[PDB]
Amino acid sequence: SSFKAADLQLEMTQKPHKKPGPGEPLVFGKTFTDHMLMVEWNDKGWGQPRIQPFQNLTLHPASSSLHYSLQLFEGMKAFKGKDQQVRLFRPWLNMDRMLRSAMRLCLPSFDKLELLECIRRLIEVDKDWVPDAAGTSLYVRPVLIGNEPSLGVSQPTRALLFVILCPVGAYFSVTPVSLLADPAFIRAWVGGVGNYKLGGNYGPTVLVQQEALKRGCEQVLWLYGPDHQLTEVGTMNIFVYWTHEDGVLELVTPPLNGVILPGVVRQSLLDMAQTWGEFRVVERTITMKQLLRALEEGRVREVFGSGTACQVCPVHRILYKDRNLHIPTMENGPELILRFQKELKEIQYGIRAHEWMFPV
Amino acid sequence: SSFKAADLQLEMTQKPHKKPGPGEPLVFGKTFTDHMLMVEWNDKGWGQPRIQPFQNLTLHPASSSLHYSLQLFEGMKAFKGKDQQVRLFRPWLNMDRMLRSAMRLCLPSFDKLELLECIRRLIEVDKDWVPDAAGTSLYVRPVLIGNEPSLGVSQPTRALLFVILCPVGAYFPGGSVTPVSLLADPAFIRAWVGGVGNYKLGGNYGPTVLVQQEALKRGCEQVLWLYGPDHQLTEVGTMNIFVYWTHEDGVLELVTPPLNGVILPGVVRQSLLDMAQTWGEFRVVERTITMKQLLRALEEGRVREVFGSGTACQVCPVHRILYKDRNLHIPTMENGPELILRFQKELKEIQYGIRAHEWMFPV
Ligand SMILES: *Cc1c(COP(=O)(O)O)cnc(C)c1O
Ligand SMILES: *Cc1c(COP(=O)(O)O)cnc(C)c1O
Ligand SMILES: O=C(CO)N[C@@H]1CCCc2ccccc21
Ligand SMILES: O=C(CO)N[C@@H]1CCCc2ccccc21
Ligand SMILES: [Cl-]
Ligand SMILES: [Cl-]
Repeated sequence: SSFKAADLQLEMTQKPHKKPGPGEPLVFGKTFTDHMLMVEWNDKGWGQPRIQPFQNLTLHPASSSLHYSLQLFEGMKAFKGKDQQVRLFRPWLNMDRMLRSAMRLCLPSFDKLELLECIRRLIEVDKDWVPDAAGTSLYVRPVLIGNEPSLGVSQPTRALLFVILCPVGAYFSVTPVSLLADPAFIRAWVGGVGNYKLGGNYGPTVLVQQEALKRGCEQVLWLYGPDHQLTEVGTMNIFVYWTHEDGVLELVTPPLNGVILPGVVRQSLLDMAQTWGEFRVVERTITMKQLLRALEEGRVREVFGSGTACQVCPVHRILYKDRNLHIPTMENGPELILRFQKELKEIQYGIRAHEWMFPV
Repeated sequence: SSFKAADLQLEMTQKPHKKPGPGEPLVFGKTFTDHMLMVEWNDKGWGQPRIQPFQNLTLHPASSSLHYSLQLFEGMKAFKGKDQQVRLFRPWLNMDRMLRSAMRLCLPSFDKLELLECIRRLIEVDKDWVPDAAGTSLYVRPVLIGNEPSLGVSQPTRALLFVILCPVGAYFPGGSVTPVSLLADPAFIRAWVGGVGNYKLGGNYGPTVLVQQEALKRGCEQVLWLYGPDHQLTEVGTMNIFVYWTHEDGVLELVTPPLNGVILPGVVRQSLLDMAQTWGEFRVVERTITMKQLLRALEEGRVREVFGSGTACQVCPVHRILYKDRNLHIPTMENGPELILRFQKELKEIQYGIRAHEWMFPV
């Protein structure tokens, strides 16, 4: 039995913080807003949600969130249009995804629309924090952690669902990135949990990302299997725009076979391209073997990653088997990329009205 | 750099918890002692270590420990012998394993002998919490977590090291004596080669909860984790698995899976190999074990004992494995269980100070 948005408790800050300075560098995830949502669950079901000042968490030292990684998160954006109106991009898919993560970790179920409403209310209260400068947004970070005060590994009897907000500018995306493609690093496995947005999938990538910087790359290209499938880039889904082995122009991204996180932007790019009907759009396994041949034969136009933070990130170099592979993404416009960026921007900032946007 | 035991600050508690009484059996991991260790790290390095009252943590909402699972833990035991002297079992090895975990997650390094001293100092303060009844001990849980107040996925600039203590009795109900049943379904993967299954990291355990529930639903108490096309037996629950049998070459052997990435290198595991190796009475090997081999060893009556090892259980017999829909009887209890009993007996004598040994670290 879910918490309800009707029952919200508002508690406004006693001393508001000073928003970032216009033009000053908004660093991603370092700056937070005045308020936060917090909801507690226990053996008396969910409690009343509350909007409250950005305050620390008080956890029992045995909290299962900290011992056995009973934690999952989401990530989505609110955009402030010209008319100072704020909109969430396809938040329903994030609520869908968060509930699936919750179940995977035996965490408590909740009503998707109730949480979206509390999020709406939370953003409303802090709507001024939502910046309006070009390419800026409010990053929204929901989290659900276990909070069992016992060392047993078991279905928790207690949990906390909370939400924080960051004004953001950018994360790197007009400029492309280099990838490290080393098969020894494995992000996720079939029958694993790489397809859920659980905190435990990210911690182990930190050292890997360091090795990429050490080898002069900016991101990890997570390979999988003996045929070296391209699964994902850092925390982004991967797309390739190429002329395929059968001479047909297509946009491919790996299918959702377990080792791919089902990105909201990924789906949106699939959706958007289908609607155009101008080229083939497919979900198919992509191997290094295939990418090398394609590059040698000049059939590759663009490689890019997708995700909420970067939206669409061009790729121009992959360090594979100790040798750099050039990727002509930037030579080729990048047309598909710039076109995707434009329409997403038009939609997100309200230029074109669209069912994907949810107004705050 | 590191924190130093010489710099320990002590804040004794002003509100002692009521210790557990008689007719109140110990539930594993639910009862905590009066004090905790706590050490913070940041840009200025490791702060000063302190033993303080058992209290809640105060965490920034963006704490990387909660969003990207920058968390690891340990688990070891303190045993009070008949003379009332308290000893830790091979703690050095837990410190070795904790530092390896920390490096894998880019968390701050520390001096093992310094943490161990702090842990000793901690247990000394809460010495009266250590039970002395047969099969009771004090379970010690160190933890290291990232504590960056930033949603970026990166090497943290702040961490928190803490240690809490639990007086414990048995882990399973009538545990180590009464055997357990296992669900062995190859749909479930605990870890993969090139993953982090060989580190004691929080992230490895949360996904298993649902699987544990599936074993209950199917009438089993534990999960036998299989890996690979040839269904290798990796671990059981949170224990390393061992098989004592007459292998296909007709030689009597104790086998356990090798440390090739999907196996958590348990201290009890390592100890059982050391003990058996030392004895020199049968062949002791680290080798992959597959279901095909087990099925064949069973139908040819070559298996004597199957069991799990780990700090909580110690040595745990298995009597049944449900392989998809085939219910396999494991004759562990009909074979004594002779090796299990021997291991338990020698571990008991070492742990409770019946027989002085270099494996025990006096508190
Ligand atoms: C969050 C995430 C993505 C992209 O998700 P969006 O919903 O598009 O922002 C891709 N891959 C991984 C591994 C992720 O964690
Ligand atoms: C802790 C643990 C073990 C056993 O470790 P010991 O050091 O023997 O207590 C075995 N397997 C897993 C998965 C573990 O987490
Ligand atoms: O939204 C995206 C994709 O561009 N990345 C975000 C950026 C913050 C760090 C992080 C960590 C885990 C999962 C997503 C993310
Ligand atoms: O000591 C052992 C093995 O017998 N298991 C412990 C028991 C507490 C629960 C847990 C959770 C994760 C890793 C180890 C453990
Ligand atoms: Cl999926
Ligand atoms: Cl190892």
